[PDB]
Amino acid sequence: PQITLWKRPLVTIKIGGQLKEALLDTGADDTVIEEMSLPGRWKPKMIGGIGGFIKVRQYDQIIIEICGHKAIGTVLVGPTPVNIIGRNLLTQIGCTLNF
Amino acid sequence: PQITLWKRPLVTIKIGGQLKEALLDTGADDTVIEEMSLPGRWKPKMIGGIGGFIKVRQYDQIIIEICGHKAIGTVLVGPTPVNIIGRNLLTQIGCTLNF
Ligand SMILES: NC(=O)c1ccc(S(=O)(=O)N(CCCc2ccccc2)[C@H]2CNC[C@@H]2NCc2ccc(C(F)(F)F)cc2)cc1
Ligand SMILES: [Cl-]
Ligand SMILES: [Cl-]
Ligand SMILES: [Cl-]
Repeated sequence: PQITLWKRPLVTIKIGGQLKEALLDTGADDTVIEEMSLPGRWKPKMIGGIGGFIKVRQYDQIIIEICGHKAIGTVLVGPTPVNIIGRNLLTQIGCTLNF
Repeated sequence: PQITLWKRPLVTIKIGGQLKEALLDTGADDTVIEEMSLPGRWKPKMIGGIGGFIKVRQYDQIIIEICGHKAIGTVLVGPTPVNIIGRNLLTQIGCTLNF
């Protein structure tokens, strides 16, 4: 698909058996999801930007379905205002910026 | 161009006759630039980031070139981790997400 940017590029994802709405975010290095349970070990991480930093839990080797495309990678879980699909998973679905 | 996301999508912009580096950020509603001098009056704006909300200065109808493409629009000035080209100007230059 081709997604314009007149509004936020929100999509439905499936993660940990749950459906969520998430933002395709080329400015994010990492994928960041609101509080939920995920399998496996985790370690703490701090991520930041405008407004400062938040503490998140880093889970590795997590599968996410995004628009029919399955991708695996690291997912950070914490008090993010919006669910964010970052570059680490955008690459895996072959997402590019074009102009 | 077509820009992949294996690295941060950093490009050169020109604003106020000066070249700067900026991030093409589909997760940003707005364009936010580090402290600099812009012409005209400004208005107050509050934007929310990953870590919380902050105040910035809003300048309208500012001339800016992004990767060689001319745009004219709203530029916010404030304490941003990096210069951010958000959706307001990504749309002007015809930027889409594709996968
Ligand atoms: N309204 C707006 O225009 C707006 C909204 C939010 C932000 S933001 O939170 O600062 N901001 C830009 C931060 C980009 C950046 C930060 C630090 C170093 C390099 C690059 C937002 C907007 N889109 C991307 C970024 N998304 C939040 C975010 C921050 C960090 C990470 C992690 F570190 F994990 F990767 C993931 C997600 C900036 C502008
Ligand atoms: Cl990853
Ligand atoms: Cl003010
Ligand atoms: Cl604008």
